[PDB]
Formats: sequence, structure tokens, C-alpha cells
Amino acid sequence: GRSRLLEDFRNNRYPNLQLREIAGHIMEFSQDQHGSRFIQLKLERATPAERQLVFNEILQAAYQLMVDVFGNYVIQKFFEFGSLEQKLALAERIRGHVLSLALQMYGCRVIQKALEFIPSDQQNEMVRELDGHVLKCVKDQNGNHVVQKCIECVQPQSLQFIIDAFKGQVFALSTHPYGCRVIQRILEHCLPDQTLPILEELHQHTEQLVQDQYGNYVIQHVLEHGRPEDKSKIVAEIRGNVLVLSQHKFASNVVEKCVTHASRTERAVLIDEVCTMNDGPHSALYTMMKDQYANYVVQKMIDVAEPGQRKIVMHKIRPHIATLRKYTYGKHILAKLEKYY
RNA sequence: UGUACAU
Repeated sequence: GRSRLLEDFRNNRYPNLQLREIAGHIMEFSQDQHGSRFIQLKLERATPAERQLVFNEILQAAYQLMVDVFGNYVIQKFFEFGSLEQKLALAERIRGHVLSLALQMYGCRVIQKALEFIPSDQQNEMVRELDGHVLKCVKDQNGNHVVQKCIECVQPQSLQFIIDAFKGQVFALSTHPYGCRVIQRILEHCLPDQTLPILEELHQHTEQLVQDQYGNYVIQHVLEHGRPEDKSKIVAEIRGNVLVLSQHKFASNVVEKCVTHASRTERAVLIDEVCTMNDGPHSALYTMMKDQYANYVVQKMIDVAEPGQRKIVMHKIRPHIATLRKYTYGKHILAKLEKYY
């Protein structure tokens, strides 16, 4: 049901098509793959009057265009380049529909863009609509990116309804594919009194989390961007378990970020842990230097260890070379010790 | 030689 105008334009029949030569058709073009691209382009170089021409027609049809696979890009354009009046006018069209848009495949894309370009007042009005549906949104493949975007953009003081919805759902959520992403945002952007309760739960479950395909990513975040005190609780939980955890697909990564991001003393106490303590009938370092994952840990110890501790490790390894040569994951550990002596 | 985000 494409107008002859759209058809002809979609078939190279208007190399000089001007913005004003499509008035009456602004929706039609917005829902087309080429039409939508055309509009967006001419819109950058557009005059104030031209841009109003187009706004008149997209405002009229705003919600439809928001949940459209092409229309949404046209709308996002106005949040970026439109005037303050055009932005507030679009955000007003959204009022009432924040949640259904956030769960919508294309709608969430608009929300994310609106959140990034409307004034705090309108941001705060928009976010309020999510209260009551915080976990529905987070566990959703679209919503989760809105929530993520809320945390990045809105005053933290406005996001307490979220922190309150995470109470008792920190672990369950850090083991969620989307949940874990949102936990990271919160840790990055939220206020001290908000991150406290999150970190409380995080610590109570550090053991389970470090071995979880998503959880482990959250612990790594804390070891990379977190407060020293928090780091130490994590490493206090890795300390002693260094051998077992380094042989794990997921947790082996945590152990590297402990070796890497702990204090100078803690770092030295973790490296010594594998050099001393032994494994059943074999030595710890021995087991690790040939394991498919743990071998990476070893190399990461060789790195962050100050020359003193690094000589003892090189020395501790030197005897097992021939065994190392026989195992495939011992190759890159060999590479390192070979460059040494 | 080893793990996660959508038009």
C-alpha cells in the first residue's frame, strides 16, 4: 500500500527530493527503510522551518513511529537535534507509556535516547513510571537496557525505588544474564548508601558467584572499580581456595583479578599460597602449570609479583620443565620462564 | 590455550 510517491522515490525517481516535497507523507517515509534514512539525513542540514514541518507530522503519529522498526530512528533524531520544545513535546507523548515502550523491541531504543537528552525534571518523571515493574524490566531483553540507561543518566537520588527492589534479590540477579549487567551499573553510578546493601549481599554469596557464568563478572567488577575494603573481603574468600578456584572455567578469572588488584601484601600472600601449599601427592604449582585454566593464573602471578617473589616462583617451577614441555597448556608458562633464566 | 548485552 505504498503511495506512488514513496514507490518512485524507492526506485530512484527523485534525486533532488526535498524535505518539503514529502509533506503529507512524513509517516509513510518514516516507516520505510530508505524513507527513514532519507528523512534523518535531510534533517541534519534542515532549516528550523523545515524541521517543524517534519515535527508536525511525527508528533501527530509519535507513538506508532516509536514502536516501528524504522520510525524509531527518526524519533531518536529529534531527541538529539530537535529543539527543547520538540523534546519536551515528545517526552509528553511518552507520558503514560514509559513501561510498555521499555518492554518494546524498538520502543526501548527511543526511551534510552530520550533519557539521554531530556532535562533531569523530565528524566525523573519518566523513571517514576517504572516503579512497580522494576524486576519485570530488569529480567527483560529490552527493559534491561532501559534500566541500565536510567542508572547511567538519572540523578541517583531518583533511583531508590530500584535499590529497594533489589533487597534480597542480589544473588538471584547476579546469576541472571541481564541482571548481572544492571548490578554493574548500580555499582558504578549509585550513592554509597545505595551500593552498601548491594555489596552486603554480594559478599554473603561470593563463593557461589565466582563460579557462576555471570556472577563471576560482577565480582570482577568489584575487584576492578571497588573500594579497597570490599576488594579485601573478596580476596579473603579466594585466599586458601586459590588452587581449586584456579581450575575453574569462570572463577579462574576472578583469581587473576585478585592477583592483579589486591594490595601489595595480599598479592604476595596469594602467590606464596600456591608456592608453598601442596596438592595431595603433587605440588600445587605443578597441578596449575598444566591445567587448561589455572595455567593462566600462574602467568598472571609471574607478572604482578615483585622481582623478589618472582625469582622464588621461577625457581619453584624450574625443576618441572620437562613435565611442562609434555603438557599443552604448559607451553606459555614455559615461554615465560624461558625468557627468564 | 579460557567466559556475558538487544532495531
